[PDB]
Amino acid sequence: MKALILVGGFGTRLRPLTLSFPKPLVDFANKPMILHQIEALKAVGVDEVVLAINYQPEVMLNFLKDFETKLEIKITCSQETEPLGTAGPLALARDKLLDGSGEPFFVLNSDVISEYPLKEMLEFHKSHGGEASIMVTKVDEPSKYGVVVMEESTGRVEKFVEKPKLYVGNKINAGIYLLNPSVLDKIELRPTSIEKETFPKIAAAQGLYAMVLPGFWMDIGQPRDYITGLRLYLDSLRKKSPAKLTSGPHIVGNVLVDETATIGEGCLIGPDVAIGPGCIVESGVRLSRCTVMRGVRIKKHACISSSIIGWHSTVGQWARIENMTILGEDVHVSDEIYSNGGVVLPHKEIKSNILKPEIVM
Amino acid sequence: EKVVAVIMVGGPTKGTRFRPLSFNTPKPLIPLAGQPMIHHPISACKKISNLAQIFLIGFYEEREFALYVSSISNELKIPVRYLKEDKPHGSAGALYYFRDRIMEEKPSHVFLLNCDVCCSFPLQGILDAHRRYGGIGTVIKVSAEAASQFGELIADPDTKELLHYTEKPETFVSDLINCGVFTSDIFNAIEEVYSQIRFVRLDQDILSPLAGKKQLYTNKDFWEQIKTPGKSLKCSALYLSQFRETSPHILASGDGTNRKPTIIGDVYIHPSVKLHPTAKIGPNVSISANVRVGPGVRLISCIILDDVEIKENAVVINSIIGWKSSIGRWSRVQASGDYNDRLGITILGEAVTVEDEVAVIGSIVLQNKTLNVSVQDDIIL
Repeated sequence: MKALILVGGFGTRLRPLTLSFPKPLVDFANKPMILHQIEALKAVGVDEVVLAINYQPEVMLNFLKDFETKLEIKITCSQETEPLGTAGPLALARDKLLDGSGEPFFVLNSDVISEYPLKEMLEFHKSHGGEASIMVTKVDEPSKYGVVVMEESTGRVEKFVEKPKLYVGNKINAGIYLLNPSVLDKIELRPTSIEKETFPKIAAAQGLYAMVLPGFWMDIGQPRDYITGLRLYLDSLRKKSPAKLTSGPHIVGNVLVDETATIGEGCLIGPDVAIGPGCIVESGVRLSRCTVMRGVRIKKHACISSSIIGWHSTVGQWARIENMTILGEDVHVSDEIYSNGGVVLPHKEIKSNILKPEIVM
Repeated sequence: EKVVAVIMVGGPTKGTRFRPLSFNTPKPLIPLAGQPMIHHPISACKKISNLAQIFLIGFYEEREFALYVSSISNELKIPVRYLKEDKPHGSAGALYYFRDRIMEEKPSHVFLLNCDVCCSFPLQGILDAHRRYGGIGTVIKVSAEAASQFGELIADPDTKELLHYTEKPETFVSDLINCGVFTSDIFNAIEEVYSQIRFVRLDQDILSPLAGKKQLYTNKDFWEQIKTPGKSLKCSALYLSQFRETSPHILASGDGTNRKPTIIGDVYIHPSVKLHPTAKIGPNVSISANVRVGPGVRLISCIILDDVEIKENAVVINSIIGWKSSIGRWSRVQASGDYNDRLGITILGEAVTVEDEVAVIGSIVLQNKTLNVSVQDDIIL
C-alpha cells in the first residue's frame, strides 16, 4: 500500500521556527510534525510514503533517512518546479503511487492534526464499494470555510458552497483523503485546485462518499497555533492513552514530558506543556500553556506562560516569559528579563526587556 | 623599514544588526558603493610602498573569506591573509594571539583599523606623522553636543599627545574622539597586562593608562561609524564623493540618452548591469553586477545588490535591495532616509519578490519572502 503527503513550501508563515528547519521538521509535542501521521500510516501497514514538497529536499535528506529504518517505511521525495494548485503535485507523483494492484492511497496535508482513524476508514471503503473518500469535520464557523453539502443518510456530497451567507451546512473538509488509482487520470496538466475543480468533477458523478471525523481539527498556519493545537492533541491523549502523559505532585493538567528531559525540584508544570528531549529544567520554574523544544535549558525561578521555546536556547534566572513570546533557535535571555510577546530571531542575546509585543532581530 | 597591516573583521555575533543581509553575506563583505565593506581599507594599504603582508583576523569561518581574499591580491598585488582567532579576546588579546605570524617579517610599524569605519584613510600621512612623533602609537574635530556617541578624549595640541582618555564616562570632553598605527613595541605592552597584570580591551587598560607617558599621539575629511545597516547609505555617498573627487571615470557619468540612462551624479554602475535609457538614476546610487534595470525607473539614495530584477516603472528611495530580489512593475520601495530611526532606511532580504504595484514604505523584509500586499512601518519576517 502507498501514500502521499502534501507538504507545500518551507513554512514561510511559521517563522522564525522555519528559518532553519523546513515546515515538516518542526518538533510538535516532542516529535516532528511529519512523524505524527507517518506512524499512523504504519498502523495500516503502509510501506512507501512520498512527500509533495516544493523546495529542495537536500536539507532534510538526513532526517528522512533516519526515519526509514526506525519506522520501517520507504520515504521518497518529489520536488515540483512550481506547486501546481492543489491537485497538480498528485499528477507528478502518480508513478510512485501505482504498484499495479490498484489499491486506494491516502493523501494527507501537513497543516492538519487529528486522531487519524485510518483503520476503520478502509472498512468504511470496503463496505459500500465507493471510489473516493474524504474526511469531514464539523465547524462552528462554516462561512469562513468551504462547506460540503452532504446527505445525513449515506455520506454522498453534491456541491461546493464557499462563504454561504445563508445556512446550507456546517460540514467542511478536513484535508485528509482516500482515493482509488482510478482518479489519477481525471487531472489535467494545468494547475488545478482539488477543492475548486477536481472535487466538483467527482461530486457531480456521484461516485464518491464522505466520512465524519470523530476527533479534533486544527489548521496550523501560524506559530501561535502551537500552544492551542497542543491542547487539542493532549486532550485526545487523555482519551486515547492516559498513561503517556506525565503525572505527579508538581504536574497539573496534561503534560507530555520526554524520557530525556530532566526536571528539577520545586517546580510547577502545566497545563498543556510539552518538553522535548535533551532539555535541562532548573528549580523553581513555572511553566503553563507553553511548549519547550530540544536542548534548551531554563534556569531557576523562571515563569513562562503560553509561549514557544526554540532549540538549544537558554532562559536566564528570574526571567518572565508570557503572551505568545516566540523565540528562535539559540536565543539567550539574560536574567531578570521580561518579554510580552517578543518574536525573536535565532542566534540573539536578549539583555533588555521586551515589555510589549515586538519583533527582535 | 617594513610595514604590515592587520584589519579587524569580527564574527557572526557583531553582524547581528545586518541580519537580512548578514544571513547571505557577512558584514565585512557587504558591498558599500559597489565594493565590499573592507575593500576600501585594503585599497588604501597599497599606497604605502613599504607595506607587505595583510592580515584579516576574526572568529568567522575561513571558508567564506578564502574565496574573497583570492580576488583582492589579483588587483593590488598585496599578500592578504585571513586568520580565525579560535579564542576571541575582543581587540587587545585578538592581536597578541599569533603575534609571531604578524611580526614574522620584522615590520617596523603595524597598521590596526576596524571593519566598521568610514574615513578617508590617510595611511601614508599618519605613518609619516607617527615616524616623527615616535612612541608606541598615533582624531576628528566634532561638536561638543556630539558627545554621547563616545565620551571624553584629551590631547595637548602642541605635541599632539593624548593627555587623558575615558571610553564612556565622559565627565567633560574636548571635542575630539577616536576614529578606530603603532610601532613594533606594542606586543610587549600587551604582555605587561596579560602576563604581568593578567578579555583585555584595547581602549580601557592600554589606551587610558598611556596618558601622561609621551607615547600615544594624535583626519581633515569624513568619518562615520557603521555598525547600523542604515548607515550603509550615508557612508556610501562619501565614498562616491571620494570617487567623485578622485578618478570619476570609474563612476558612471552618462548625463544623456545615447543608450546610456540619465545619470544624476555620484553613481557607480557595474559593467555587468543591463540598463534602459528611459530610467533616471538619481544621486547616491551604487548598482552591482548582473542586475537587470527596467525602464523609466527612479533610483536615488539607494544601493542595489547582485541579480536583482527591476520591473516596469519601479521607484526605489532610501532602500537596500538584497540579492536575487525581484521588484514588480509599478511597485515602490521608499523610506524617510532618517539614519537615526530604525525604519528610516527600508531593507529587503535575499530573494524577496515585491509583486506588481506593491508598496514598501520604511520596513524590513527578510530573505526568501513574497509580498502581494503593501506594507508600511513594520518588520516582516
